[PDB]
Amino acid sequence: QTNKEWWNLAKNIQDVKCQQELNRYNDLLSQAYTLSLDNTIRNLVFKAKFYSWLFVINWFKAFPDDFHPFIPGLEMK
Amino acid sequence: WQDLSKFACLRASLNKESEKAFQELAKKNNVSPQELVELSKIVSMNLDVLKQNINSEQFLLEKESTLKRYRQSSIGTRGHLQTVNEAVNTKYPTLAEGLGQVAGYKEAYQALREIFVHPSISVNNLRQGSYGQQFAVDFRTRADEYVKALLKDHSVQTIQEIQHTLHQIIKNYEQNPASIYARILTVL
Amino acid sequence: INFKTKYRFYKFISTNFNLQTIIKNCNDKIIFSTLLYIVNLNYSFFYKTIKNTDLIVYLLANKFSILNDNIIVSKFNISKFNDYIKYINNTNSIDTYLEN
Amino acid sequence: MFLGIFKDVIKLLNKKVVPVYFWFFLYCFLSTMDTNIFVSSCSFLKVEVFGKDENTTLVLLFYVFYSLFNFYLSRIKNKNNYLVRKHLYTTELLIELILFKYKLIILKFSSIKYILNFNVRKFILFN
Amino acid sequence: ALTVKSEAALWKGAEQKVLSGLNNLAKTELVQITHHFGVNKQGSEALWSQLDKAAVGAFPELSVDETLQLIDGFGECPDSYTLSHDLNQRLLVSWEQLGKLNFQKLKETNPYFASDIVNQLDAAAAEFIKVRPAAESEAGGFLNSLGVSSSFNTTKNDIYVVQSASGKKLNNKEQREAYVLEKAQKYLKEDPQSKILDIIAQK
Amino acid sequence: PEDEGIEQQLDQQEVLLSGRYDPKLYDFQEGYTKNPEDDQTSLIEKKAFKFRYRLANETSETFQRRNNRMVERQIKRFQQPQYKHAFEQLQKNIAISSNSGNALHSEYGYLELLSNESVQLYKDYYESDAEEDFKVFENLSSKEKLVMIANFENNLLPKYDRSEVHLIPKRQWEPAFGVWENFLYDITEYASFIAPRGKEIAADYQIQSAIPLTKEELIEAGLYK
Amino acid sequence: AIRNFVFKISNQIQNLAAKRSLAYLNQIDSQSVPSRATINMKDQVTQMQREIDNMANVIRAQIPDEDRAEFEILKKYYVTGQHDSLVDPQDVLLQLDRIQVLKNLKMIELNEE
Ligand code: HEM
Repeated sequence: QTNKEWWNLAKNIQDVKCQQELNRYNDLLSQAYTLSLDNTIRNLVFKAKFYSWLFVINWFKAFPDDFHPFIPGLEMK
Repeated sequence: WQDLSKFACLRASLNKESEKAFQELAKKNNVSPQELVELSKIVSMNLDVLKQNINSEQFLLEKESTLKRYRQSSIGTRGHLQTVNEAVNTKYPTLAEGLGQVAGYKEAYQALREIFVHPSISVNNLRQGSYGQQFAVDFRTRADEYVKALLKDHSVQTIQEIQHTLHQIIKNYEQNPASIYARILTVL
Repeated sequence: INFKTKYRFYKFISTNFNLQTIIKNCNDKIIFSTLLYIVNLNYSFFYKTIKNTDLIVYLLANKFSILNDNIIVSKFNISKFNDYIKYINNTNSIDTYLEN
Repeated sequence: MFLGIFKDVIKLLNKKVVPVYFWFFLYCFLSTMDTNIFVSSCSFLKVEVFGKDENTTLVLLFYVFYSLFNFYLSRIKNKNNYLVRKHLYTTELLIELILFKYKLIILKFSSIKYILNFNVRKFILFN
Repeated sequence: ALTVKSEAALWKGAEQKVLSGLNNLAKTELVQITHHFGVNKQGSEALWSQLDKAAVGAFPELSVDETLQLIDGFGECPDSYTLSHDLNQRLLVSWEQLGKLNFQKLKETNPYFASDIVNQLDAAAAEFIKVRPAAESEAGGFLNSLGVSSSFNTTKNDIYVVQSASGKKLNNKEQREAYVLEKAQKYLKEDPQSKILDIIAQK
Repeated sequence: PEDEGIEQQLDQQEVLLSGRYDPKLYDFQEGYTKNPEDDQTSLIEKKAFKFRYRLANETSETFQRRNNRMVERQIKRFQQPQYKHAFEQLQKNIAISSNSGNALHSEYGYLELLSNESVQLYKDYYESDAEEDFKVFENLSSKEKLVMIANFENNLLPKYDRSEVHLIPKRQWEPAFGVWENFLYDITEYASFIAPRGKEIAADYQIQSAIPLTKEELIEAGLYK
Repeated sequence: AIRNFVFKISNQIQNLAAKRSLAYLNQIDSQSVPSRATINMKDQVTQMQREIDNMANVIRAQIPDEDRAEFEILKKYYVTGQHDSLVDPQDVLLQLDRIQVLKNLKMIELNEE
């Protein structure tokens, strides 16, 4: 359940044995969340609404940087 | 003091039956050989005797240096060195004399006296440096002569170690001639 | 100062030490001259009291005492944070046990 | 000795440790422009160079001539003296430029939050 | 013909007189490369320094500074002990310049070449060597004339991790000391008056 | 003699052998949860917890058998040349290690050996057990390795108390000197002698609490057969 | 009495310093807490070095061949060259300038062929 963007970054992360170490490559692998979208009026308003909703719903999710269900780790690799 | 003790032990090693005589002395004094070595080391450091063989102007500094050497030694935990020394002189009154009666150590001390102790040296005038330097040149000449005399007989590693100890003693006398000569006179 | 003496020293260095490990794919005379230039550029401080020939012989003798073949040497000043972290990351005691 | 102390004081102000340019800067700093030898006499320095609020033409002319002369000197020096160590300040400027290029390359493909996280972890490890 | 003369160098001394005549004829004719080859052969028959110098010059194809042929005209067996003051300086300066040019080329191709060589030489060196002062800058400009140029010296309290490139086992301390002592004795055979052993004594 | 270390070991054995701490008597849970939930620690943490209190679950005879097997295997593993070299390096880089809290290379290999030893001790003690997957010890996370290391036991160490007394000879004040001269002498003596002596004595205490005894020594002490 | 008091304070300080500098060698602590701290620090620094290397690998995999050669030179200099006194940034810039010479030749070809 990964994408091409994550896999391209995954091959180049070598000499990694434990998920703890791979936990330090979290925002680097978070770049697989490109969410490519235009900057039109509808998309810009939608982008603002969606990113604000993601910020507030990550507050209620309240997961630490160790437990990241939505950022693929050593299992997928 | 450590250089003098090592030199005496090394040149008593060459003499045969020296270990047997040392063990006999240890039995007569009711001590083990290691205890006898430590007792001899204590006997060597006799501050009162050290007082009679150095100029008073440099006695206190030399006294502090010898006390620091005792404190850094393996025998420094017994107590106040002076009192400790007195203890030996009250527990083994003849041992010091017996420490000269061993054949190897007797030879070592006689040759140490021959190399270093000369009537030309004025102890009260050893406070300066040029006196020490000229007498160190004389010591080096005497040490070379005695090394040749040793190399005449006993024909290696022991001789090399003896010569190295002689070089170290000469260098120490080059640095602090008054203190080194006071230590040698105190031992003798 | 004499070319005969220089060539005697070069012949001794080439006969005793294998300079081909120092520089790959080069002539022995050129490697010898390059090493002399490097030593004079870096170790000229000791020429006041130590002869250049003696210093070069000592350096080559130590380097080839390490190993007769090519070696890799890394320099770390462990008092610095960047050197210390590279000091422990780049070495592993297993290799030391294997004398690698 | 007192003579030794005086000699040490003299040597500690030698031109190779205390810059003669530093001494010139001190003299210019402590001396009024009317009591400054190098500038009081030359009205051209007191009016045309340092006396105008806006001196763009003079600045540009001086900079152009200095740039041409220093470019010529730099080309000459690069065409010769192939084996000589440069100054520490210039070498450190070059090192900073190369490191800045590498850091730009890193910043091109690395996200801001990831860079911040890595640098914060590195600083914590340093502490 | 001259190539056959090379075999005469490897053959007995009967052809040496004919070889000497051929060398004299070549010197009269002022040969460029054949003169270098004949000089190498003759100076390999006796000694090696002039022969190897001529071979090195031929390898760099040194057309200019052709004084070696003048050395080849010397009557002491197509050579001469205590070589001409012109050739000796020429040979020494040519060797040094070849070394410096090779160093510059290698440093430009690989900037870490000099650093690697210096680290390898300092890995097993005695600690006092490793506390040598760093090289200073002889350049000119505002610095060293008006400003101040700070030195390149550092602490130089370093640890050398020596790892074999091929993975082979490295020599222990006793083996390194034995190799050092062997080479020091061999150099003492070469140089009767040297203090190399003193360096072996670690200052 | 109520030796501190030996009596602490005997106290641990008394506490664990009383039967009050048998794991079958307890239902280990997460107390903080408002709903009763089982112990949700990691599998490696559970295994480390089980090995830490292996004596509580076993009787005296079974514990002695398993622990003797484990300790004999640990001794035979410590006799290997790699462990000897690691301990030689540990004894070698002692003074420098006394100058900083940053570990050198001579000690990180020792810590890796400690992790391997903890894994092997767990494998040896529970060998005859047939309801576990030792494969879970093949690849361990950093946290899992740290969890396993916490149960390391160097059984070759002297089990008696290492606390001891040393005599550092004292410089008596000289009546012929002034207060300032005596104070300078005391400061110089303190630094140049007591600081090396005290630091070396404390570092020696630490390393002797660290370095193990060679097998022959154990035989000479009758502690091994 | 004062000397004994000062030496007792010295004993406490020296024992505590030895604990702070060597407790990772022995298992006096029941759970090897000081040892685990040093092991964790080593793991963190090693992972930081590997993280630098992995960022380099990602950037290397995301660039063309010319920028790949340039990035190799720059990364090698950043890792090792900048920390070595005998490495010349002039030589590094010379290599970069040779690469730029080839790039400028290709640029001129594209401009005026
Ligand atoms: C408009 C005509 C003049 C021009 C273009 C001129 C130009 C200059 C320049 C270029 C400098 C050197 C400044 C620098 O490079 O930093 C200088 C210095 C100087 N000028 Fe003039 N100047 C002029 C008139 C005068 C006059 C009339 C006097 C005498 C009153 C004078 C006295 C000086 C002095 C004393 C210096 C300092 C040089 C030294 O001390 O070695 N100048 N001038």
